[PDB]
Amino acid sequence: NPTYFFTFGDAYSQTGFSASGTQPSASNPMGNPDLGIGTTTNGPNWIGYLTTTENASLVLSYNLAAGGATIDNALVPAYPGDLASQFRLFEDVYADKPASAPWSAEDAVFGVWIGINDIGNAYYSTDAETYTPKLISRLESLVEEVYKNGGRKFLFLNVPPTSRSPLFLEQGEEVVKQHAEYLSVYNENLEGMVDDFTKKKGDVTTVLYDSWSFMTKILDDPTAYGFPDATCINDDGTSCIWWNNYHPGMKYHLLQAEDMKPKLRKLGGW
Repeated sequence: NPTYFFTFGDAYSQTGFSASGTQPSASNPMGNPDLGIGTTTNGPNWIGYLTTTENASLVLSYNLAAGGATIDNALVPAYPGDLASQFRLFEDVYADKPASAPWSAEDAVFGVWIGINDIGNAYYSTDAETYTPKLISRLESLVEEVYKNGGRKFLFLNVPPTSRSPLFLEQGEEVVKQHAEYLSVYNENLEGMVDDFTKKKGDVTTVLYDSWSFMTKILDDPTAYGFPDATCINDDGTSCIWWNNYHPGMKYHLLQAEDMKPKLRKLGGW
């Protein structure tokens, strides 16, 4: 009946879900905390909207994303809850298909949105062309853990244009440009990995969602989407693209979830 939606990522995805908090159910698909709590948006984020607003059938959200996460602290380090640690939490609690989340290959979707903080911390100190393959390869080996558990449906979001967040705009247009060039190489290598994984496994269902082009379209013509400009900040999450200087608000996240829905039909919950 349900789609079990396990997500992994950083503060663009965090909701504050605890593996010991109330677990997801049909009456409470997010589990914990309440829908709209725990995000960097002032309200629901893209996962809350995909689970409760844009869903075509019952989706249960197990959201392991943690703020500030990089892929693996052995590569670009930041916070303890890196992506590797999120996969370890999955291994510890959900990989064995417990009664609270008795998932199978046909009804589990694994969504990963990572790379914002790897790029944000490493864009001027590392070489994109040789370093981002190392980041992407570690992402692939983490995915491989879930593949060996039996997972077969995967959603990857590429990195949005955080180069044009207020946090980077204030550092100067040349810094925006340097970050954006690094980010573009990361996203190219992400696409190559997802394509190669899909073809080599042969039994997976995958979606690569181009969040970069979507958010860029909004930033390039903000008033067409109800925003006064591409640079203002408002903690209401709706008057501006940006909720704070580095994270977009709930209105942006809703627009993204609505854009995602038709692309996610093949994954079973949309």
